[PDB]
Amino acid sequence: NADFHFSAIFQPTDPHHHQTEFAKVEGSEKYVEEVEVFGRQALKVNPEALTILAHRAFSDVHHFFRKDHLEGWRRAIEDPEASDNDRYVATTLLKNACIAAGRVLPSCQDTGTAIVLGKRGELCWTGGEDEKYLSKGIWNAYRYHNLAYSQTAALDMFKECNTGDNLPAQLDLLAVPGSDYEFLFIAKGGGSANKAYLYQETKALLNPKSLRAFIEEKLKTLGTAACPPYHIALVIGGTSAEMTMKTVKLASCRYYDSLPTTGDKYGRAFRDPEWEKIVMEVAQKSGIGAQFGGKYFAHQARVIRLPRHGASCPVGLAVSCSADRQILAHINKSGIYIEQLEQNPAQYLPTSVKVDLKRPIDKVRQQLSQYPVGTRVMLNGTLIVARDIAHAKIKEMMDNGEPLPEYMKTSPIYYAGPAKTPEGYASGSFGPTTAGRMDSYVDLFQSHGGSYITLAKGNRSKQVTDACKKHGGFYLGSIGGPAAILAKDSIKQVTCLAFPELGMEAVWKIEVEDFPAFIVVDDKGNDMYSKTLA
Amino acid sequence: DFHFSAIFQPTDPHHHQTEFAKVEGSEKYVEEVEVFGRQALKVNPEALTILAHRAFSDVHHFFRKDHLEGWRRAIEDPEASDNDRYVATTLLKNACIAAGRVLPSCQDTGTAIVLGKRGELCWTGGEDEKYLSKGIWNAYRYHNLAYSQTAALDMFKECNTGDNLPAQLDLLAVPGSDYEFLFIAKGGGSANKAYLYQETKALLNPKSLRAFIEEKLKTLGTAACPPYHIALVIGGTSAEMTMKTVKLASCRYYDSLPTTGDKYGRAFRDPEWEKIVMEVAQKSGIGAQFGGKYFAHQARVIRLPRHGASCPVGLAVSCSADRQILAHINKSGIYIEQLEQNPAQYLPTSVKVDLKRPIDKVRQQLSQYPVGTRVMLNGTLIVARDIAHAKIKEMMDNGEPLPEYMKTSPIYYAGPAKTPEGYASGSFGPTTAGRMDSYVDLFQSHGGSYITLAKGNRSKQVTDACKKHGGFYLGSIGGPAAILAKDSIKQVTCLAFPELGMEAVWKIEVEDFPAFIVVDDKGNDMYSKTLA
Ligand SMILES: O=C(O)/C=C/C(=O)O
Ligand code: SF4
Ligand code: SF4
Repeated sequence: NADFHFSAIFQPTDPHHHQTEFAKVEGSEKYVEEVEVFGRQALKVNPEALTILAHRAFSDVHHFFRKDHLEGWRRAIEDPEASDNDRYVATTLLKNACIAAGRVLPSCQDTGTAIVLGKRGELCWTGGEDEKYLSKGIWNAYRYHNLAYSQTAALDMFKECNTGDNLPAQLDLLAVPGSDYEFLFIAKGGGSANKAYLYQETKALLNPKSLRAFIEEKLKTLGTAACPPYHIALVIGGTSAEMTMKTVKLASCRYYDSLPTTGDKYGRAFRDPEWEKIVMEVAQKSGIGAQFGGKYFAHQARVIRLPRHGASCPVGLAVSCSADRQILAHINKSGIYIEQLEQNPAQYLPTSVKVDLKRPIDKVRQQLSQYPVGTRVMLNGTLIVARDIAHAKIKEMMDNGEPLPEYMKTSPIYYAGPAKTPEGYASGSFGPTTAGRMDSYVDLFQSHGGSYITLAKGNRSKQVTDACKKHGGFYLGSIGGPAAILAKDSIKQVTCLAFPELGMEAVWKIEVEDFPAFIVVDDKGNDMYSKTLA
Repeated sequence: DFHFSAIFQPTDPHHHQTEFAKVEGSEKYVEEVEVFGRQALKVNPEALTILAHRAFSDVHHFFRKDHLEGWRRAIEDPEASDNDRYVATTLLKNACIAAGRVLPSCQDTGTAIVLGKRGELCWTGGEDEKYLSKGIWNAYRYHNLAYSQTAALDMFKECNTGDNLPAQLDLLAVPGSDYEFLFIAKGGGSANKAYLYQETKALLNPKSLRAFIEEKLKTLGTAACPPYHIALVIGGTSAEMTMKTVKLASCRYYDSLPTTGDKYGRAFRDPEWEKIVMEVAQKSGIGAQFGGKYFAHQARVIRLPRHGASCPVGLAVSCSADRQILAHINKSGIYIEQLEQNPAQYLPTSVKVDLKRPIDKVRQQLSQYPVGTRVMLNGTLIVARDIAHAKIKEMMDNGEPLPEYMKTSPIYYAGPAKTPEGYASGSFGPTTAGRMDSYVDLFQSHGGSYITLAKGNRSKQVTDACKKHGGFYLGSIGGPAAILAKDSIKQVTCLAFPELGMEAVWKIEVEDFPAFIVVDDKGNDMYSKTLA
């Protein structure tokens, strides 16, 4: 008991998040009861309060965003240095927030995995069944709202099925001092969750030349498949891999913003605003921008430097996609407090080649070949919808003798999946999905008469541009993210066509009007991303 | 239509299959009480200090049964190569020196990792992290361990903490009144072999997955001191949830999980693919660091639920310094997992090289032998690792010449633990060679680093520099840090950068140092058959 000083790794100057605006659930003070046991102050919390909080959290988060997420779209619209595509995407996204704020449609069709970061106090007593009540609140949120069941169960190593409730949830409940119960609810979409990268580097990385080249290199690997502008988060170091990958996501959700900006002899975590700006240079000098070239590739950056083993240096990269969905909350003696989000997003709000898709496919391919890559396109016609699990069955068909089905050859293939349908609505949120995940099917399906035109979001591999030039194909790129405004304004009629047992991932025929898209990969060999990402 | 199903449903959550020993006189730190009809437990927070102290002390000297049962199996198996028996015997012998409680099992005493599960009605005062850190502080300060943590004064300026703090303190909230623990001393090498891959649906088929495992296992190489406890996790709710699950699988925390999934997407062990990984490991021929069958002790494959668009896969290993201890505090006191106190019950050609000659006279002798030749070094070694190279390259990048100590003796990539009383040195095992690969061609172009001594395979950029500059890379046995200090290392002297802890520059006098020629001056590599 001498030269010992304890210093926690994370020492935030606002641990209880006072800078965040909270709203109180009306009549929630009845779910708590202050008691005194062995001289210490405790809080008997009704476990039903965990169900109600998760319900309101995972409901109101799919319709609203924080200020700094909307302040990044408006900045992308008003900044002169933003490309004409930067303003177009940011306006289309900011408009999608207004349609989503109407509480009828979710902000994105990928309602995301239910993630809960709970911190139960030493003297906060709920009965122990915290997970069951929290899961019931998530179960209530996705069953009684126009959300989507996104979780895939594993019956064995390969046989899979959907759960039908967007469960199970990531329930990481921590033990903390005190008697209060603090939360951070996250609905992390699949695309952003897939752009969480772990690199195991060495001491040779720790110098301003190498680290900058590392950032230049790794930021391009994120690409546009996670619907930029991103909230880029970067963590250098850590006590373990999982501690690094957990810290980078909390940085993306902006949980560690109140951390100090200087380290010490005790190895405390700290934000580095110097290199937060250096990260903003790489993002803005990349020219990748808002999905289609420009300056605003990232809303903002968060860089956290952690302690590390003398032999270890794990670094973590992750982003928060355009569907920035996180909510802070806490339960105390005063009741249930939940973070307020911007209810009115319109206050942040201040040439196209009409393509007919009702013509023969080869007559539509001829029209698209008349224009170079980067051409703004407005689709009007029929689209076939199919994604990963639908593709997995058609290749399984062709691997046994069955031919490529006819519906793949008639209309452009729209890599997407619909959310649940509201009452009196033509469809729920029906935004595009990551294109690069179905890259392995392009050359095969094109060799059998179909998939000549594909419609999705995100850059694709070189194997697709090669397959498109050979078979005379195209890859159309929709605006990734605006799933709500595409459902209300653009999508007019939806009809399940094949594999109805697959839920949202079935084969759908949809009639579409005024669908924004860009020609990024043509039948000649050009790619709109080869300048920014290759 | 709501049914709650937790992701992890272990059939032995409290780890009854693990044998626990009670700290004598620990029942005074607990008191069973009854509050609002439910049973609670007042735990003195000083009990957290004693448990963490005892845990991080006895874990550097003893191992579990299945870790020692894997070395004995590697010695007795007929299909094991003569090198498989040699490494497993040298490691198993190293445990006997370490079981003496004077020397740690490995020079890398590892990062202090604690997975605590405090019950809803387990009361400690809230200072669990402080008291757990004090117990870790006592363990590494009052024992012959090593301070492995590096603080960050800014983005690049660094310094050591001098106490092996901070610790990874992951305290979870669980029902009940008990406080259950898992103490881990994760070494650097095994912690650097934690890999996160973002894969797709196209991976989920027996053809792709088997070849995927074949592909990624080669990346582990021998740089993490095999035989490994290979762990593989397919799926997860997030990257961090996957990387957490794979490490617990490496520490064998999820062994009591079911073996079948259900419509609720519960986690489960896949014994079918646990063997498939063991086939690839045994059919790889990489073996115990130098070719053979026993590349891995055992495998653990866990299949998690996943997003319909996500498929995170996790790869991690537990190195030869497999250090984990389970514990729990209840009304009866402090119970801590028993490790094998007597490891000897699991226990059933060299080119003598003089290193006292001029360096070029020692390089000439090594060129007479092919790769894979067993060598016994006898002479002087210069010790330098990651931070020393970063400072010496900084010297040569500003005008200062390559220092004299780099050019005189073979470069020993290692770092010593603290020295016991009346001892020549503490544990002084080798370190991962691949981390100093970026300095070979530079240092060899300026007259030094012609002979390097470490463990683990290196990149092709080093084999080119060795053939070009006429150099060698000697491969020590990775892991036996205690038996190398007692038997092989006879005299140690700090040479430069004494503020760097283990990563300082050391001059050591060495006798009978086992090593293997893996990279010669011709372009050959003994791992090109197994790892390329
Ligand atoms: O595992 C390593 O390579 C590091 C060993 C050390 O701390 O010297
Ligand atoms: S906005 Fe894009 S990245 Fe985010 S969840 Fe929706 S589709 Fe995925
Ligand atoms: S046994 Fe090898 S990998 Fe494990 S800590 Fe020691 S040196 Fe590192």
